[PDB]
Amino acid sequence: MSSTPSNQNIIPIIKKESIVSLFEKGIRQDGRKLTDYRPLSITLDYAKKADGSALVKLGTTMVLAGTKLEIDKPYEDTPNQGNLIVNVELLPLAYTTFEPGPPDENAIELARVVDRSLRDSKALDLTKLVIEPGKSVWTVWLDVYVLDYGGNVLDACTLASVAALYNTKVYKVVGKLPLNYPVVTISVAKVDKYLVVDPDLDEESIMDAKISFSYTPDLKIVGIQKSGKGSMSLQDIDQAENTARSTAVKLLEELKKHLGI
Amino acid sequence: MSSTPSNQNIIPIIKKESIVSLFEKGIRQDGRKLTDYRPLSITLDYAKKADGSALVKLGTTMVLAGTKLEIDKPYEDTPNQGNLIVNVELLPLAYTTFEPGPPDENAIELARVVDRSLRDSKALDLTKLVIEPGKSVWTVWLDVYVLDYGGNVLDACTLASVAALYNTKVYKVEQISVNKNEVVGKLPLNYPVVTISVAKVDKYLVVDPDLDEESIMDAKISFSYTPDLKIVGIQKSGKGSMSLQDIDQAENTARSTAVKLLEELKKHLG
Amino acid sequence: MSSTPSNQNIIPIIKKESIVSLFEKGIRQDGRKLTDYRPLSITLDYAKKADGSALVKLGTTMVLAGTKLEIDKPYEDTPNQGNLIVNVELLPPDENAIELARVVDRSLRDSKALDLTKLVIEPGKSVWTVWLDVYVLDYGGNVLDACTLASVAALYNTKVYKVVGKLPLNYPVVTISVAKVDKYLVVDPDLDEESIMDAKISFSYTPDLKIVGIQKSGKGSMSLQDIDQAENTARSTAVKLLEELKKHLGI
Amino acid sequence: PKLILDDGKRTDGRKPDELRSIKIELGVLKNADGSAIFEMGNTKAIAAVYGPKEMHPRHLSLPDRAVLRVRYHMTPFSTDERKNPAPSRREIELSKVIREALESAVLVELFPRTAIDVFTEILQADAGSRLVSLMAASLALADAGIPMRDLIAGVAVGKADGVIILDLNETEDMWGEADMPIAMMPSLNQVTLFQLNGSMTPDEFRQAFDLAVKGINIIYNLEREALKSKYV
Amino acid sequence: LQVERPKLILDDGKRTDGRKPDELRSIKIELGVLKNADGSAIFEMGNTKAIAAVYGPKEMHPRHLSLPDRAVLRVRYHMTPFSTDERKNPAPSRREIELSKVIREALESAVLVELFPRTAIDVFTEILQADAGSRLVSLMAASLALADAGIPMRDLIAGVAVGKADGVIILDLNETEDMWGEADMPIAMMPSLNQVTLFQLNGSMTPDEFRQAFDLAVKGINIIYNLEREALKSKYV
Amino acid sequence: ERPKLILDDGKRTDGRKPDELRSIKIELGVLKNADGSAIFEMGNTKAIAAVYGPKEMHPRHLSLPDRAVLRVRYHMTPFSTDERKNPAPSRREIELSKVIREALESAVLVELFPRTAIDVFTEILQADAGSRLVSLMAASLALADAGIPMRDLIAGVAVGKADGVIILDLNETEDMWGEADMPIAMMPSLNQVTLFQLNGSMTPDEFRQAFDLAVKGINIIYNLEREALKSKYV
Amino acid sequence: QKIVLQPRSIVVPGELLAEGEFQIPWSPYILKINSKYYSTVVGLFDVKDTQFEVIPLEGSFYYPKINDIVIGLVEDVEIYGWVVDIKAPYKAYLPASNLLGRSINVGEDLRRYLDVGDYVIARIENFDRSIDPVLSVKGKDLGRVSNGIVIDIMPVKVPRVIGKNKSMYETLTSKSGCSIFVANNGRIWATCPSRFSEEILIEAIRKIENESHIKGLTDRIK
Amino acid sequence: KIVLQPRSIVVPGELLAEGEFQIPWSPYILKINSKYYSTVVGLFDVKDFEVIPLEGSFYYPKINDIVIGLVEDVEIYGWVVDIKAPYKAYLPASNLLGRSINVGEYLDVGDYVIARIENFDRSIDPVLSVKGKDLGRVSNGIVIDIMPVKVPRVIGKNKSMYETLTSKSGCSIFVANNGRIWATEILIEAIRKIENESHIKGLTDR
Repeated sequence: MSSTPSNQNIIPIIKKESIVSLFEKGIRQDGRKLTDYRPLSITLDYAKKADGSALVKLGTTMVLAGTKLEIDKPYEDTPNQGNLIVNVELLPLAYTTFEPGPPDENAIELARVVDRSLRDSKALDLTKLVIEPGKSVWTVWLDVYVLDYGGNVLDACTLASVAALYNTKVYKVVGKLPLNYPVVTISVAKVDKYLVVDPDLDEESIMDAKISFSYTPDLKIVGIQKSGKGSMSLQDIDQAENTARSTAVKLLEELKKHLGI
Repeated sequence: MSSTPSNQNIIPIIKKESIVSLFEKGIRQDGRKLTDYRPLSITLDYAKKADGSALVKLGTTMVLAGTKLEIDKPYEDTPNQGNLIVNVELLPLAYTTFEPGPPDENAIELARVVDRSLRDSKALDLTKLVIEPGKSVWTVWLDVYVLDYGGNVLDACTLASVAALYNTKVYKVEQISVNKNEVVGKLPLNYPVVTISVAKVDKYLVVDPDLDEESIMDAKISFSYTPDLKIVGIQKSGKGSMSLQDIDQAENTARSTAVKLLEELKKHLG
Repeated sequence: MSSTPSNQNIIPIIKKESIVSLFEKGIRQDGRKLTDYRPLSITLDYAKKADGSALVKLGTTMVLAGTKLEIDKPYEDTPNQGNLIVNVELLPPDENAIELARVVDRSLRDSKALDLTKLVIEPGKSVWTVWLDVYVLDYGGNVLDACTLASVAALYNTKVYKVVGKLPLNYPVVTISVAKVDKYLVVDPDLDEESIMDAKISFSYTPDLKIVGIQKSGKGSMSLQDIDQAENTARSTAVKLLEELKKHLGI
Repeated sequence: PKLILDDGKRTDGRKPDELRSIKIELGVLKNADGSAIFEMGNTKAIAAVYGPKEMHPRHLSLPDRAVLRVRYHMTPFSTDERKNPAPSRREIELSKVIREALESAVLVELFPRTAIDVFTEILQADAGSRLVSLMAASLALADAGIPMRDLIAGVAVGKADGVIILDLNETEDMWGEADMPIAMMPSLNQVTLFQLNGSMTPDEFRQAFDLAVKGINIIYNLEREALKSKYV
Repeated sequence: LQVERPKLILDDGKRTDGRKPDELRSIKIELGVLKNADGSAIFEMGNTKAIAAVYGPKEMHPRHLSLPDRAVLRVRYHMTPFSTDERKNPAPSRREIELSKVIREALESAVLVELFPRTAIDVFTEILQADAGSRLVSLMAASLALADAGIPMRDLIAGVAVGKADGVIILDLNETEDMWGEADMPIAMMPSLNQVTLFQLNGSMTPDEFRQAFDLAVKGINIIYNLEREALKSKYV
Repeated sequence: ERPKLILDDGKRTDGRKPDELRSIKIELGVLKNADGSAIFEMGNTKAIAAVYGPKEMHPRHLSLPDRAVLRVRYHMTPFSTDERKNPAPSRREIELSKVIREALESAVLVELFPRTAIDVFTEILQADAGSRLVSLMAASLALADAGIPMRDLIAGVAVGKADGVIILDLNETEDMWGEADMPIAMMPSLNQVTLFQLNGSMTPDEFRQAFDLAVKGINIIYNLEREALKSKYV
Repeated sequence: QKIVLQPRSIVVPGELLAEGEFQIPWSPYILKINSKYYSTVVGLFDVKDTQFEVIPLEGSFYYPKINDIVIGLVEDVEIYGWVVDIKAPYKAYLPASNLLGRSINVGEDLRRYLDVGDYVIARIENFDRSIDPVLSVKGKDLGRVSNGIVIDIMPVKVPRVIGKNKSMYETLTSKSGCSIFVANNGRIWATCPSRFSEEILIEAIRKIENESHIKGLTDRIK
Repeated sequence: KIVLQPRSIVVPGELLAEGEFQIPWSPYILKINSKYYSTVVGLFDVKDFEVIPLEGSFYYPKINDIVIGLVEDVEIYGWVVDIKAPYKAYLPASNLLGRSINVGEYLDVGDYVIARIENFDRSIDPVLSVKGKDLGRVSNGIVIDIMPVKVPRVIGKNKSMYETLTSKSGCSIFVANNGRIWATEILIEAIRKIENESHIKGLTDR
């Protein structure tokens, strides 16, 4: 069943003993500060057969998200909304140890966390996707494909997700999606006694835990997810959201610049 | 998974040798020449609860295919046509390393190769198969069950597939729902289709390869023919490769055999 | 595929021989007779969001069953009756779960204990579907009997809606399992008894003491006489079991 | 439907104590340590055995006896309506019931840490499949020379219009009152498979019990001789 | 969500089930209910009910799935088909696969797994009645079952879901609140060590509302933690 | 309705002559956590391959005593087609993964790494007929980009038949509405055919004509492959 | 009590052989419950002196008895030896040190002495209940096989192919075309010259399998 | 007998020379009958012909080589070591000590080790020995991973580069056959520049 992962990513001791000495002076191994996000690239309309797509390079993490729209029935559960279906996959190509087949647990979590931060944020207004009430409705299939696991894949997933939705052109061409505003997810990792923003692969293999905070432009908290074997203090969570929110200002702006605002 | 098969049963490093010198002299170990098929047999209506069926015994390969017709919706992807669904299963029963469950890879390949050769030859049409357009249609389920893996299973699958479709008795739609007592008539069949597999073993081309020959071959190529000797499907199989001339000549040897095969098939069904 | 169970947990050869000596005086380790059932308990309306539920404690076997009613369409095969679907789950579907579900369903369905024809709202159109989910929370041996006691109890506890009232239930059904251990027949075998037994056979009875379901289980075999006698012991016990069940159901 | 016509004969012209026609054929598959085909009127089954071999995962094996791996599977064209080839709830049940039947006959103690595989396909179904499947299995194991206490012979005894009957046909299974599959090791008089589906009185139970045993002994002779057409 | 109501905080500062914004639902705990289980517990929060079973440290079935220095936790979260209002398919959903992971990781920091290398500790939970807070009720039942199994742990795990209904910060959400409210923030922790074990938010809150709800959960957790310690205590000597 | 595939001058729907290839784009080393990687474009068909170089097999009884095990996968993203495709591996994807593996089985020198596994994974980001070949070629280049010894690069084209007209490198319109579709792949320097399939219908003579047209289309792609790997910095 | 019910009959599983007590040793082919004796296999009931037994007419698997001489097939080359198929329920293992006569040196087996696919003649040096069969290639004419053809048979007809007082040995070792080494394994190793009047002798070892029950056989062979 | 190229860039399948040469066995050259082909993206050369691989991120073990490995697992009888190979290496506990184990649970999961491949062939995984000079547990600096192909390139060419990397920054960087150098500021960088600019000569610089 849901088991402790078996194998595993063995980070060297000396590459962990020295990573902490770098933190002591407020700098990380790639050169960036404890609060710095990795370099962000967004290529809209990469997948040409998708209704809307984004290829996000965040550090060495590469994520591709594509949208596919269809006309379906609204469920027995409110017939005054469209549909949003998020499918995240870690391909046997992204990381050495990864295997083929159905979504895995991390894959399902990534999908579910991105789904919630899109749906509950009212980032995408589903009520406007109704063609005729209780009858025909737009179904938004969002498929997120992680192509290179370089750490902090949740944040890269959200960036590609929002970007793909903004790049989506609806047909029968009519217009873009009924999107209210962009949403960003900021992950803060508790490494030793340090809080670190946008952790990479090595940092993810040495961290106690990580917590992810999702923000709308009004700097309103719209999603929280804690991950990892380890635990955090109340003061760690309190401070992690402070660190997360200050970064959300910067991140929403570089996101807009890339999304053509 | 799609991995290199981790089972060979290990063919003896010396068995391969004896089959290679029995060659050259241009003969095999079951006494046939390099262009001969194994003894064939087809039993129509073997499985009495199928709409149509055939038990094919090709050498020591044994295959059984049955048909089952049902009235369904078509797709709104083109809807003046009926359906063909092919399911081949290499049964745990047929060989020691076979295990039960979902169709395997070889199973799926055999099913798809047979499906293409029936659908693209237009041998089964269709024709037809509409009872009323965009509303109701015949769905043909063809289930091909390999009972004994004796080598060259693809060709045996095709013979049983075609023979079973020819054995199919259709029934009356009467408003709506089917019946039984009123057997309407046969399937919309334009013509029979045969598949001939030629295996490259060492430096020789070998028609209808058996199990021992399949275990030592570099690769095999399968040619599908209609009665007008028109090529209607090709599939290459195996770890190894063939030269352009190997394929060129493989198709010549396959076509000469297609004439012999189509007439033995016809005797078995009219 | 369907393989001989690999995880065995091993039975001490000295333990079995002490259990056999207690049989030799017609008593068991828990103190009961060779024909006695274990202490039974039935708590109706345990799972509150079920249409009807029953928490059954039989010895150290615990079984919970809940019902859920929906309006579906009757199948092509006879549209003049409702639906019963039984799903059993061992909670530590496996093979035993599927078997248990299938044996519970047959003895409920064939006994005509729950009349399906009366579940029709309008013929060939809308019909009542009864979902029966049985959840074995503690495998203490003789789970089949505890599954049937839970199922019937939950059906009798079920309230239908537009609240209207109970299901079209004709009568209760019990199942009695008789294990052949060494050279003895044992009623309501517990965990240790199931681990040392050759085989068990289960008999389902309606209030006639009429046989309405039989199932044999286990690696080993029984003689013809063993079966003949096992049903005779099973039937005598059915009288005792039906009346304790009715007391629990409020008749 | 009327099942026992007013004259004392069945829908297919049989007396209440008569068996359907039977055909048994040994060694039909070449790549199979043992095989057999079993016909019981309109029910057709084929079994294959792959002799004691090594277990694939080590921990799924037993330190002191062989593991039996039995399969019951119905072809998609063996029924009147197309049957889904993916194993149904019925097939999973019957695979276990047939395995447990054979667990008491196959001398598993002789091959510890190994696996014996027995696979059966139903090419035609018409009630009795589970017994035909089991009898095909038994004979296939013998066609492989795997030591066994005794062959397993079996019939489904039953009840139609109050009339206790031997070897049910399809009409009898789906419209009769009771259906009682019984299989046993006839020479050791040990019952190997026993199920009831429907309804019977304690007296009717014991009457049909006796009818099955004599129906069993007839099929048992047909099994022994079928394996004896070696040449004797 | 409809777009203006139904009423969540009523007409005097009282909720749809009669609670003040800072009141817990009724709690019922019962230990060692299953006899063929190394540890077991039933947990009830208002209308939410869960039962957990533990199978003490044991050998792993396939070798390579085990860890050389610590125990493997095998945790399952499942809802019975009759625990919801509409019959729920008993095949594991995407919701159940996610929660099983989230509950496992919660327990990963409490259970002293370094004590039993190369072993497996199994923890199975069933939701018998669902009315919001199930993931937390399930996790607490797991914690209590583990204690009922005598498996060493750093501390028990107590948890509550704080939230927001009509701009009002509320403690321990019911089904109506989870469905029609603005926020749902499950928090669980090890109260004696002041270490957060599980932390999720679904919906929307302001940075300040976050910290006020954060405070309300901590005092709600301290009450639940007291009830847990004393539930295990009865065995009075 | 079936469109006219061949005008009316001997040109195609897209504008090509019967013997012209679509535009080819190749890019090496696009992924960072992968021993080898490549992107291959054939007109509108786009594919990405990653290789994970020789490594230890997870279960011992799935490895081979004398050679490496190839693990090859063909998979289409849900947004590669016009109608969304279910990401679960279809029957088409299971067939092509086997056919692509076996094509690589005669090129990859597996005898050099007994008891190991070589993993190759391909993703189709855009489909427009030829996907299985574009997949296979991306795979071939990725293995080279990883330094795993191979007999020869694999180049491939789908040769076919449209309006009685034998054509080279079919587009989507041509695969869907034409008479024949024949994907051929080979190791061009060793003159050994590695993948050979036909879907549709052809006369024995049209078979040998297309055969020849494929070989010269292959040799063109072969040089585009060679030079793409050869853009050293010389 | 002591009655035998059969003369020299073809016997099936579950068939009654005898009543009461005899002094027979344990056999896999005969099961005794209390006082009745039954056949467990489809075989041949034979009575000799006070004793009786069942020669099995079927059996494609080989069952190991210590110090038997089998011809096996190298499936896997281990670090400290070879894994070998000997038609048993269990795969055999030939130690490397047994073959070399010494421990393996630092950089030896590519395969060299035996490879995946090589035939081997070896004796079962050690076997039982707790272990899988261990082999030895030490005796005369043991070790790797380097030509001829290997003929597989049902291991249960091995005694019949050699015949009574090793006589079906030399009636087949001398119309041909030997040495025909009938291994206890159900595998014989033939070494005919021979091109290509041939040792389709192979069909004669087939005719033995078809009629082991028919007598006297050793003369019907011609 | 004829050779086709001086020393150009060579691709897999590219014809090198034809006929009767001999010519020992290389994994980078395949010869069927008379024709010789390159099997890798490499560099053609001759002397007394050969292909020097320009690509290859794995290390192929040769007996006697000195590698820097990473301990992945600790067994009851020894240690499992990663050495960038298709095969995992094994360091016997006996070799590390003085020849036996009082059964006790010593370096752990993630410790870098310098060792020599004592034994290796086609039927075994590489066996390591920690006996010789400077061989042991690495406890400091950093391990820079590079393509096992560029090992000889990081040095020269008459030991030239080795003195140039050292006469600008830090100290005794050890170039193991493994494609891994143990350093003792940052250099990742220039060994990432000679790492990627390797194709272009004459070497260097700065």
